[PDB]
Amino acid sequence: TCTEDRIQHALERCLHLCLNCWSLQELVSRDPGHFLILLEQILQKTREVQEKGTYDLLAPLALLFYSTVLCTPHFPPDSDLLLKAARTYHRFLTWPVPYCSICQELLTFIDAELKAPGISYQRLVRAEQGLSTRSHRSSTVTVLLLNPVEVQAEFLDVADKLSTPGPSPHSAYITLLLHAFQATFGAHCDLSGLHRRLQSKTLAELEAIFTETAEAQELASGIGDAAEARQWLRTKLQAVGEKAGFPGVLDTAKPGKLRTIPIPVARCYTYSWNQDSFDILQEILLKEQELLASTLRVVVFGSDRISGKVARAYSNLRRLENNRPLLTRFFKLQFFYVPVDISHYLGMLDPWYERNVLGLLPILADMLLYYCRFAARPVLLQVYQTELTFITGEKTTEIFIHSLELGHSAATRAPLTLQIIYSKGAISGRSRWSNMEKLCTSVNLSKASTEALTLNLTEVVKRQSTSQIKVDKVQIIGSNSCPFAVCLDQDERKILQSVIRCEVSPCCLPIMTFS
Amino acid sequence: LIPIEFVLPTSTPETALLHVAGHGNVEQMKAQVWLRALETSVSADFYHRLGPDHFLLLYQKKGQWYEIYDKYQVVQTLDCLRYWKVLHRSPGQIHVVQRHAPSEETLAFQRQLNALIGYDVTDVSNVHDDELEFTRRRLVTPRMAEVAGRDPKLYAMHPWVTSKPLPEYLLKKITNNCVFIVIHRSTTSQTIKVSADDTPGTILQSFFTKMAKKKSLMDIPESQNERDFVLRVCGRDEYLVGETPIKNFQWVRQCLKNGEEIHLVLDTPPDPALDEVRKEEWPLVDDCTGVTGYHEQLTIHGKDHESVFTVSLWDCDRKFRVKIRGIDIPVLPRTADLTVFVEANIQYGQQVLCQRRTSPKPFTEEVLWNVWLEFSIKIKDLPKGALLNLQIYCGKAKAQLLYYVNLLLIDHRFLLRHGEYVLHMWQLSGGSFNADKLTSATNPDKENSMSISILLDNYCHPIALPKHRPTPDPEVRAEMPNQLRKQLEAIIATDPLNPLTAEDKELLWHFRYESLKDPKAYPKLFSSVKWGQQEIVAKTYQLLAKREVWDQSALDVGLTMQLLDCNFSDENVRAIAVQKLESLEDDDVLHYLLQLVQAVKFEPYHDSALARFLLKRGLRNKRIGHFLFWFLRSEIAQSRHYQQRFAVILEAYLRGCGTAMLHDFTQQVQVIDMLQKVTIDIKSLSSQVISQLKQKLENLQNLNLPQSFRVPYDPGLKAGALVIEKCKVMASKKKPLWLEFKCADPTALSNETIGIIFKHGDDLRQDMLILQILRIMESIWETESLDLCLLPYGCISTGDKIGMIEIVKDATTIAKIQQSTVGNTGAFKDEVLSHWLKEKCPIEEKFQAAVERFVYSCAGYCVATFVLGIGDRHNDNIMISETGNLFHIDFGHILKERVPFVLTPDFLFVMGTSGKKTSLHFQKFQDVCVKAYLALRHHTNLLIILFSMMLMTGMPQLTSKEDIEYIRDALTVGKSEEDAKKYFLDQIEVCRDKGWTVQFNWFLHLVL
Repeated sequence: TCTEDRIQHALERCLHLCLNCWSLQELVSRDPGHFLILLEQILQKTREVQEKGTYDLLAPLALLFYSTVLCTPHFPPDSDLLLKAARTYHRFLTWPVPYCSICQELLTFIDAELKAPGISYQRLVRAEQGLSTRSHRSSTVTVLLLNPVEVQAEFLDVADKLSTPGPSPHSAYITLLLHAFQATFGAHCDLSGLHRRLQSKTLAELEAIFTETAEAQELASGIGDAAEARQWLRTKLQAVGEKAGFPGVLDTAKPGKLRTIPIPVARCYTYSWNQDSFDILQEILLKEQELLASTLRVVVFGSDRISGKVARAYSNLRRLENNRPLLTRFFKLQFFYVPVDISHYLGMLDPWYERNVLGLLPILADMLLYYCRFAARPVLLQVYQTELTFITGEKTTEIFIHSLELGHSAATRAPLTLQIIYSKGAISGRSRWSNMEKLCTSVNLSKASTEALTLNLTEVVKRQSTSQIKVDKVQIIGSNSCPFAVCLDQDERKILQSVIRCEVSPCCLPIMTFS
Repeated sequence: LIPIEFVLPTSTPETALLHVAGHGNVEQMKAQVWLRALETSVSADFYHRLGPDHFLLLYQKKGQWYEIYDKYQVVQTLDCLRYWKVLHRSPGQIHVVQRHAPSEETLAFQRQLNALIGYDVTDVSNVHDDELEFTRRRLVTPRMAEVAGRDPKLYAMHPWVTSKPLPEYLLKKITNNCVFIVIHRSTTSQTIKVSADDTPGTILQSFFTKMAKKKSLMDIPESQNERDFVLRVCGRDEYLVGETPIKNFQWVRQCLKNGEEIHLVLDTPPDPALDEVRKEEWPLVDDCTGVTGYHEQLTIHGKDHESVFTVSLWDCDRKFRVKIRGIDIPVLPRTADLTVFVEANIQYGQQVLCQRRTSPKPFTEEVLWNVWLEFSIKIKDLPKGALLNLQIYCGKAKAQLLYYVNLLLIDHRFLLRHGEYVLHMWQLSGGSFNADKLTSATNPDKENSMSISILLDNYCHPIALPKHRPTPDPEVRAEMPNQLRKQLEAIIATDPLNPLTAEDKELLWHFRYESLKDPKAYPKLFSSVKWGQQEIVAKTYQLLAKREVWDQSALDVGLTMQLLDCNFSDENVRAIAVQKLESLEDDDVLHYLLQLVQAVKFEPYHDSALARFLLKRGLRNKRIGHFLFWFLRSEIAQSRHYQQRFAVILEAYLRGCGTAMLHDFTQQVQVIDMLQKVTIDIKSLSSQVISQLKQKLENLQNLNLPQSFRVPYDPGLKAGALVIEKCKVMASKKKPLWLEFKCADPTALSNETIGIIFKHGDDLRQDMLILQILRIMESIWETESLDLCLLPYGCISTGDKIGMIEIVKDATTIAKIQQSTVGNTGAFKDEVLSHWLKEKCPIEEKFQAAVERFVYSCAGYCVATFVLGIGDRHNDNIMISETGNLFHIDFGHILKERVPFVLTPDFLFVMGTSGKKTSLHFQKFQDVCVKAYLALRHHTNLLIILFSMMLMTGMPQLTSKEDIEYIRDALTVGKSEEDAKKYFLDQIEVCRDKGWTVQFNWFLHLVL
């Protein structure tokens, strides 16, 4: 019909662009009945891929399914959509990594959702709101590391809106109960009566009721047989409702009307990032002692120069912590880059990120939260290490990712007989060392499997010839304690001087991506 | 789950009872056992110091200790479980025993074996899997099985018998069915007359009964009887024993042929205790090791993703896909502006299933593509022995092939390959196909060779190729139209090299049950199978499973040697071809031994039915092992493409021969090494050479030069001390050594020396192949009672570019005879050879016998060389004996005016035809030639499948079908006998027309 063809058009227009997903997730949400039709079409398209072999269109579909199946207001008992989905995704076990590793984790989610309805939405909401129980307690907190100046005022307004405390524990627990009950009893329940009776109850009894509901759901998810798990959950919830004193609200022979329950806004905190180091986080961690595995969603709103020093701060918070666990003590960090280099690279790999993140309550709020919520696979950046031995015997290990000069130009930004030894290498793991010294003025390390830096050489030897080459590893030694500066990814503040020896060699808190 | 009780090493012996997942892997079971022992053990420190990789799992199966070697096999398929279920055992016991370092004696024996082989079998530097160690472990079972079941006395004495009927030219020499035998003991000799059907036991018994009165003379201890002695050829080691008529020993026959007395000495039997075998080192490896199971067990359908451990290959419906990352060589081979590209091909045998290639790029020292090549073939249709064939083509600014490498696509464990690979490519130095181009081994030189980096996909679970279930087949039918039957019969009757059109393939595969009734159609019925489709393979196995006619058919070596060629890469065709060779006598496995050794190069996997067949037949006769050793060692030292497989096979053989057979091999590899260092030094640097050699040779007797060794090309002859007054250096470019030993056996009847020519800087494998084919052709001629008096001398290649050659006594080259009178100008008198022969033979009867021998020999050598197509030879490569025999030498090379074979006017003058006149002798020569040619034509398929091999495993340079069609043209395939006779007579007249026209041109070419 018209609605079906509209949905199909949106689907075919999101799988070709940044707000073509949000528009799907805004057309479906109107009628509780639109969530099944969309799923059918997705399954159809998925089967087509299985027949064809289009390796490039699998990872986006597996993300739309996960995304829709987790908001579906209710599944009628007659519907066998989940079984068809499991049969469709069972045949990807014969595909190559990582597709088989996205399909196993989708099949697990499709069994958790087959047995215990609403479990995957109560887990998410629970965590994000920090309203868990005393048996399986968790939490997630979102920190919006945004630079007041470099970033636009629109993103400041979005961050301010996301920082306003939206829900209360009372309202959050009411929404969770409403969605747990609807997911199970479909139309056969009265959500208006349930809401009216739940409003007057006290916080403690609501918490106890939710703790029993969540424990029953978790136990039901453990049942071996699928068929009996739903009936057992229905009986347990019926007894819970009888105990809570609204038995005339469920099992109503008269049928009601389905209602769409959206995901409540998560907890967010906005902090002024004028620096580049990730020390800010440990300062924050003081009010976490009073605001308390768990997880922290650090949204590093990002510019170009920032990117460089952001990777440098990432550097510390990577190794520093790995060696001095302070934040990792409690939380598993996850950093999110908002384009407002890292961009380019993370796009060339995973299109969904480029198409969505790169193309960027207000629409920007929805799309932001949606990205942060569903993107769960990392991409490791390619960094290079440097050892800077100084005249007095000081050795400093730096970690650059963009560029690194050394020479007259390094002082200019702030000619020598610089020994140069370099070692190129082939794809077959065979190296070809070379020890050729050239007297020159400026040497710029330029970021050209792995990646091979490039060695710049400015041989202007004048009385009164600048060459660039590839390099897999480099060693630039000075001429008998002769001073020379050392740039760092086009640094304009931190440029050391009087260095003697600099060797550059190819080198949880991930940089999360969708795929 | 399955209950198993593991007996741990720590003491009283502690035991752990566990439940094992049926579909788990051996590594999973090991991990579970280790985890349980970490807790159950009273002292976990002993288990904390070490790990699961320091212990072996051993179980006793009927008094023998087997081991679980494969750390991935499916627990369900372990043969121990089947054994226990048959015996109703539960829980089974698996001992855990810690690994120990090899003792010193083990290392010494391993070093001795490595020295004998000439290659270190224990090296793991050029490998990307464990196929060769796994083959070493698996080959233990056949060796023990054959060693256990060997008769000690018949092994120790190795009689050389045959069952073929006596040729007619030998029944004339046997008068009244009686043979005269001369029996020597000590200083006494007696001539006895025995029946031709008497076994050696009856001969002895009769002797003793005759001489019982006079035993004192013969010096036979009264207390000893006919059971304490054996007969032995005087001078050689050729004991005549066993239950067989005297007329079936190849010695007696040979002596009759040559009109020589049979001289036998009474001797004591060799003690079989000299052939004791060292105790086996390793425990036996479970039999069901390379077994995967059926499709129903492996399939992922009707299961839960949490219960999936393996994925069947036939469940993958995607198109194969390989990533080419790049190529890289340290230094460019040629300097120019060139473009290069990579070509990938799937391949089965010689068939190119699919093909993809990349775009050209400039030929720098490192080229990077990172390109996914997709093949039309689906992953489920891959057959067992496929081979991704990666090739590098160079174009200027056509394309010329530079490097090639092969990678199997299903390992020896029935698993699909995956992950990154860096393979070192060979180089096309020097045609369309060669055996060297099928090897799956990589280039040993890892520092100066080109390398291709590829990447095959990775999967969550191992992907295994199921095993075809032997299920009853539906197919009934009825008679065929008498037109289609005639067409099919016409297709079947063609020669082996006739190509098949698509219509022929479709017809053969449609009526594939009528073709199965005729054995001769098997080599063509299996060439019409589309090996690129799984359904037609499972329909071919259901057809091979009904193999009654093939089993009941008589043995034809020309048909069974056609299923072992490079065209068939399936293990079930080859398997039956070997099942059909397993009934060949020991006298006929020696004729085809070299071909069967060369046919191992076509086997896609190291462990094969043919390798086990050679191993077993080697460990059973003491004369098929002397020659298997020297063929394998000749192939190892030279062929870097297949040295690791031959090394493994030779190691497997050498661990079961005995101590005597290892002493001999050592005492011969020493002589050889010492004489190769002598040769080298001589060359490196007149009277000079003379004295230099004399010195070196006289001082080698102050080193450890063995004083008695078996001649490598005549295992029955023992040579002793050098006669350094008869050695010299032959006058030739490569300066061969003319050694002359003397017999080490004091029973010999004469003082004749043993002449040996030692050659260096030349490859003799082609000579060996040609001489073997000549022996085969002489057996074929013997079948029809023809005696062409060929003289295939003994030649053998010992190592890299070195070799040993027999010396024929009283023989000379025709070139020397011509130069004895003409000089060195290039003229050729026509009566020189006749005068020389007449001078050598003064008596008229001897002269006539010599002339008849000449005639016959020339007829046979002309026919043989014409058929082989190497009859265009220089006059310097043909020798003649003083008895009139004639033979060729130096075949190592021949493999605008042309001749079919050498019939210069001197031969014709010896015969009697001075010009175009005809004489009785030239008529006899024509008749003999015609008869021999027709007899050879009778075995066209055999000679056409032996030539093709001679060419694909022989000359190193590649070859094309145009090179092979010569044999078809020479045998006149498809023509009546009259046409062949006319054709050969025309060839004879062609040689009778040119005279000295090609000889002169060889003389000019050599002088210039």
